[PDB]
Amino acid sequence: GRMHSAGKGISSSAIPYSRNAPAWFKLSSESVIEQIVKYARKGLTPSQIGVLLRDAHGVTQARVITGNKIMRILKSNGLAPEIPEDLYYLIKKAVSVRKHLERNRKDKDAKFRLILIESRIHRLARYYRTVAVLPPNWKYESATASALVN
Amino acid sequence: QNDLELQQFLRESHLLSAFNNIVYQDDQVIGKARSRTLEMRLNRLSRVNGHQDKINKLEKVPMHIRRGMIDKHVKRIKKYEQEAAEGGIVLSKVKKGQFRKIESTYKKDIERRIGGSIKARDKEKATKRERGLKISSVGRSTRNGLIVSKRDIARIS
Amino acid sequence: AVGKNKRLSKGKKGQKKRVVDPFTRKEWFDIKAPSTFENRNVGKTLVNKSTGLKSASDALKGRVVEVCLADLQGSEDHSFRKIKLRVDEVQGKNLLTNFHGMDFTTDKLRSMVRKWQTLIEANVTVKTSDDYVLRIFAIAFTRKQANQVKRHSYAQSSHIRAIRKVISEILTKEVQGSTLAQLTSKLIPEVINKEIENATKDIFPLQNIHVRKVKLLKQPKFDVGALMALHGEEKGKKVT
Amino acid sequence: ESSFMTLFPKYRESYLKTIWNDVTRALDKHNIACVLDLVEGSMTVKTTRKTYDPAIILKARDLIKLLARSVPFPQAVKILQDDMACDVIKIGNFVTNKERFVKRRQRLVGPNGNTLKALELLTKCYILVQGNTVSAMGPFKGLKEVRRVVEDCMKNIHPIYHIKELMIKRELAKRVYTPFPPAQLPRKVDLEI
RNA sequence: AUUAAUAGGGACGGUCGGGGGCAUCAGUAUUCAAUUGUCAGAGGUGAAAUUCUUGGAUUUAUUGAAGACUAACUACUGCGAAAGCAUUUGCCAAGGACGUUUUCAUUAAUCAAGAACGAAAAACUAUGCCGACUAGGGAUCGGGUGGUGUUUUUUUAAUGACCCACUCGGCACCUUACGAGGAGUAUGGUCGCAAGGCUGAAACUUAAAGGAA
Repeated sequence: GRMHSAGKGISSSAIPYSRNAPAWFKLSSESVIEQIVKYARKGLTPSQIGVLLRDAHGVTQARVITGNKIMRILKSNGLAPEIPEDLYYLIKKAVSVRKHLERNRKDKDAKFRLILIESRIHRLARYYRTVAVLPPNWKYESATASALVN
Repeated sequence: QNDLELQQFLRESHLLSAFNNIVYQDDQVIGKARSRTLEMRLNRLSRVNGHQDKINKLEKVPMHIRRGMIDKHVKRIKKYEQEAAEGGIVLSKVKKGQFRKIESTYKKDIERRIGGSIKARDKEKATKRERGLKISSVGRSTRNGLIVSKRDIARIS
Repeated sequence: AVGKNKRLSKGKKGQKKRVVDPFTRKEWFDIKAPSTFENRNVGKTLVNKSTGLKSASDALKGRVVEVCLADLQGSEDHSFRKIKLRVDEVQGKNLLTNFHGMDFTTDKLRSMVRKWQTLIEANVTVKTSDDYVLRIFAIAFTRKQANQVKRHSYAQSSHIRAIRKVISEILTKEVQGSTLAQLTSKLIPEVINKEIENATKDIFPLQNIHVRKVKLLKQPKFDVGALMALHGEEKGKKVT
Repeated sequence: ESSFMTLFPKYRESYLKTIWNDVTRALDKHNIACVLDLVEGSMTVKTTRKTYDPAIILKARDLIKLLARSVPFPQAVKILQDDMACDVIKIGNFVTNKERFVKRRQRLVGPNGNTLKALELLTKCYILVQGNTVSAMGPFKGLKEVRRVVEDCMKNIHPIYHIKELMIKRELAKRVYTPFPPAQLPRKVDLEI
């Protein structure tokens, strides 16, 4: 796909073939699960939960070791977010840039980058509203998101 | 451009340097500069209205001689182009068939026995490549396939 | 307007009878260089009046002379460098100069500049212990190893910025740890640039390294005891 | 005593290692010693103890300048003569649009090289367009003419005008803003939502 | 209560750039001035002239200010959506690629309309078949992995350069495989043009003055 830009990059994490446990893993599913909800109570996003659990404790993937993906484990534990993390990071990016512009009124490139970021925000919000994970009247607006961050 | 003599002097700039190593004027010019440049003007004036073979026929040189000449010459052209391209010097451009014209070819007069370029490769390139025999005459072939219009589906339903 | 065709201008209307004989009225003063140098003796300079002892002294306080480090320092390679010496004391047919600045020469700069390699330029403003304010410019070109096959050796700008910050640190710690004679004696035999090379060989090996230019900007209140001490008062002889 | 040094790149290293013996016999005709460094890539000219032309040290300096600017050796020794000087003309800072700049440089060289060659004949010079520097050689009046025409070619006068002018001269001499962008038009689907 | 696309996002990681914003710092020249010398010319040009000069121009010396620009390094290049961008050190955000046994799960591709950004005396001999498209080849810039020795240095700070094998992705160049009127002449027409009595001097044989001889 690759809009907005000029690169055609393919740099992804390729998932290994077999959907079974590694032969050396020796922990227990509930131990991993309580670890995950511990990290959630610390307050980390699922991306970071996975990268901590891969780095330190030696988990390949939650769906590999435990029976389920991370945020359904979260929802089984009542740890759901308001708005999903990629939307959240996008909105943070857009409003942060907006503050930067309000400071520096003569940034044509930042104006252009704001337009591109909000374009992504509209597309993503439309899909989320389509599948109905957001309220159908969810409106991304400047001061609304600004006070959401504030 | 509508002038007749500046632009003539621009065109035989090279011969004059070559054969008088000023006398651009055509009534003090002398010697092989006079001879060759007259051959030049006559060829241009006749070239706009004569037929391509008879306006530039080549003198007859046997095969291994002419192939040898063109080979040695192309090595000299590429040496020139390499030396300039390295120690970056601009060079005038040539339509990629044609042999680039340099001071050695103006001196040796090697164009009368080499030609402008290899005519067989010229003609064979300027032909257009031949299409197949064409078959399925109902729709348009796209990247996706045969798009077959509703009107045509109607007319042969 | 020399010749007979050349017309008069406003020009040659009221002239001056040149009678004064300036090179009768003038006077010759010998100058001399500080003690950090080998060939101390150099140069004789003129003073536009003799009949001012103090007026003559004013002219010779004003002066600035500059000279090739070769003949200043014995080694008869004109070592492509200049020392500006400033005259700031007078005593009896002797001017007691002092260091004023330094430069390379443009032919030496052309002699180092090369095409497939980048140059690095640092320019740090510092203060000596004698409260002089200096601006030192240091130059260095990157080089290819004793091994390469690639045809050109360019430095990635991380390496350039770390080299520029390193050069800055060595210059400012060395000259703030100097006094001005201590500097001059450091600068003469080129020991700073060995310090630079030995401290930057861990980044991206440079070849051609120099202290290009030194600019003086500030001097303190003048110091007779210090200057005459740096070079190293007298009975008359009884006209009757 | 005095000496001048310059540096050359490796293609000129192979060529120079051929032509060097003619350089040392020409400069020793003028009494100037010289040395080539393939180790560092430099060329050095020194006066010797038996020389007496203090101008020839400057001219021979400029000889090695030309040879490492890749002007061949016959045109080098024409710098060694007396009424010839070389010149480097800067053309880097005349326009910003790079397409426009390349077009104007190629306007100076012209079809088959004709305008460059015709200036070469009418001014007795030897011109070499490189990159951003047009390096010419020739008698001083030739250099006056070249500087005028190359400069106004990089500005917007056609060199063919300056060629016509030179030819005639020679004949006669014989005689609101906001940064915050507007909103986005909604899609039909999200309107239905 | 599906798979995790050499489909798309998003996170993280170390980087990379002459991408942008405000701020800073530096460079020689040029212009202006103060101060200093010396003496009559300087500048400019096919040749000169206008112009500046015995209240000292040009020239030399020490300094000061002022606005611009960022040399040589500068390309076989780099970054940018395009116009475009070049000394330092900060700061503010943003970005591509690469790495990844992270995360979401079709969130998508091309676009008429519509919105953002877009110096603007200019232009003036260039020109290449294309395509949904097969293998390559040499150098190049950015990241990653192995091998390996030299450059490197050793308990306190950077553990970076080069050579080689691959390998993703870039601006490129060199090779390949298959494929859908012009030029000229004539012209009892129409319109437009167009001629000469030496002038003076024409109702006057008409003077003076010339022009030819």
